[PDB]
Amino acid sequence: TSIFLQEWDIPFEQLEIGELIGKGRFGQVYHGRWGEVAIRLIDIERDNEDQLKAFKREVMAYRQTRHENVVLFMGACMSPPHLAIITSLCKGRTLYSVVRDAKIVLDVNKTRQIAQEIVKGMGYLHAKGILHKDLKSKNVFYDNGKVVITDFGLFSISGVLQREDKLRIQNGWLCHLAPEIIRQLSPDTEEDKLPFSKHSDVFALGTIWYELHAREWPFKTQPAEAIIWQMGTGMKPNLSQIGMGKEISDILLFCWAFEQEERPTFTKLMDMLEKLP
Amino acid sequence: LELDEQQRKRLEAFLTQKQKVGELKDDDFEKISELVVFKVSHKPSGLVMARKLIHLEIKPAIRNQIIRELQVLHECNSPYIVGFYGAFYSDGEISICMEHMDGGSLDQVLKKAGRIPEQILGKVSIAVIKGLTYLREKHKIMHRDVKPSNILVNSRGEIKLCDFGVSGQLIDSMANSFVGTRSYMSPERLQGTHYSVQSDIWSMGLSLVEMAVGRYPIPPPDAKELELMFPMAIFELLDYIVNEPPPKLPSAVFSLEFQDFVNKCLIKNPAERADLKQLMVHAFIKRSDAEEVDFAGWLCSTIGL
Ligand SMILES: Nc1ncnc2c1ncn2[C@@H]1O[C@H](COP(=O)(O)OP(=O)(O)O)[C@@H](O)[C@H]1O
Ligand SMILES: Nc1ncnc2c1ncn2[C@@H]1O[C@H](COP(=O)(O)OP(=O)(O)O)[C@@H](O)[C@H]1O
Ligand SMILES: [Mg+2]
Repeated sequence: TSIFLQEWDIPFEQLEIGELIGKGRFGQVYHGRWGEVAIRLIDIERDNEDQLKAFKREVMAYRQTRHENVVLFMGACMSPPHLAIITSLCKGRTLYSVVRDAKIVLDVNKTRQIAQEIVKGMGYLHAKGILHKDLKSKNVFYDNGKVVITDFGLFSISGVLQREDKLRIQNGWLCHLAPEIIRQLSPDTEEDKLPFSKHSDVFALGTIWYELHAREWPFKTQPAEAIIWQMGTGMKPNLSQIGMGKEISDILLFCWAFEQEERPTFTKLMDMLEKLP
Repeated sequence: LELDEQQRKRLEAFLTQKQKVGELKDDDFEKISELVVFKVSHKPSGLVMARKLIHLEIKPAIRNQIIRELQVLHECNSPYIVGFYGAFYSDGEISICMEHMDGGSLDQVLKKAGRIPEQILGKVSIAVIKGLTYLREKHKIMHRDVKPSNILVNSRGEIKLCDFGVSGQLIDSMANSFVGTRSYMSPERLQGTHYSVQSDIWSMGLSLVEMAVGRYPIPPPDAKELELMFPMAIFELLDYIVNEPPPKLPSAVFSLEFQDFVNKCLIKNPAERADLKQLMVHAFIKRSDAEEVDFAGWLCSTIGL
């Protein structure tokens, strides 16, 4: 019913909490000292206490993860109503900020390479049987060639949706959701029971691949309802209008495929990305 | 097309109350009640206004651009559009201060009343058409968000449109949108194609049937639910709107002019859908315009003022 910090393989003596790093829908994310570290404080009341036990076992699952392209999960302590998830701190800025920086060139080769790193990390997580469930550019960090995935798995326990008969959509969320998921959304749909899958994670990567070249999300113009219907019936943009080649547009065509089984696994996707010019 | 004496008066009477303040800031206001939008008391000047606060965290340079876009509201003024007093920024919230409408929105009045009768809905149709015509002809702007919650009423008996999309940056600067179970978006807009005021006309038509029958009409009720009156995912509704035939009014209890009016508004092909000028000439509104209805009296007696 509780998670202590000496359960963990990282020897932990003291933990200093510093300044807030940023605003976020799921908990607060502070700077910390252990080396310096990143601490995410979340609060759960205690209701659905069988969900926290399920959460506990998924966290202990995280304990067995270690991979150069995956943020280092270092520990978690749960003293309800208060929870804390402690991961390594990522130097640099988020990929979202990088691609939206005019003063940073993103040649085709660089984008191939960034994508390949994300694919390696996600292939690792899949192999361990772990779905990210919220792959996006704000959850990937890039510091001069070092690419790390962040906040995998959190979305399940998150509760970021919570008005009366009206579901909260954040700006970038919809365009990362595969059609299977979009067709499910409803004002009382909940993250715990949404049909996430390995294929949905591949779809989200596909969105990131569009974002890498357009330097903006797909369906930027359009409102949420338009996006729900267009993505549900399978309508998807291409990159020709900025002059990108067939090779790197087939990537989207494969990753965004309407039928889940047509989407590659991450290992096959790694192959496909190796073969660009 | 638009002219009147008593209508000219209150605009200017507003434009006298206009100058009764020059600048606005948070401490000028005392919270009167909750309608997020608040009824507020202004102290520099005795006017009671509605102050809406939009929570936004963005850098000053964008905020100053936002204010220049919202300043256009000082330029648009019409007897069918809620008057605007000013917009300021303070402590993470943009304030939009406008005329307080003592009847609230048409959704909440509909909530109180059982159904709204045809004759009021005729006057509502004219006011919406002429308000939308004004923005097209004078400002080259579409509303983009016509629905019952954005049509306001008062005890003097005026009905005016609000919450339209004047600021492209404010729309984009908002982090998160709220999509629920009722949608008033036109088919063409849902498919991401080119759209015009025709989409506003669809929204008006669908809003009118909802208020006339007392229920959001997609999906249509079954036979036995229409008798009693007299679990669906968001994508199912939207695809229903795009592919199934539009809602229609029951053919017993409403005039042919009213049924034809909504039908012309809800034609799915926007090229065939009625335009503002054709609506102005439809039998239903010309008939409605020449009618003696105490709208204030209807409102006050059903709501309780
Ligand atoms: N390991 C980390 N290193 C540095 N900053 C982080 C780390 N993890 C999260 N953050 C920051 O904390 C804030 C909260 O992020 P998150 O919870 O992922 O919300 P979002 O995905 O909406 O940004 C973000 O500004 C993010 O940049
Ligand atoms: N000028 C106004 N006078 C009276 N009530 C208002 C006014 N503006 C907004 N409201 C109230 O605000 C609520 C509508 O919320 P709003 O912020 O306008 O978004 P939406 O119209 O999409 O719901 C309604 O209950 C309505 O009564
Ligand atoms: Mg995150």
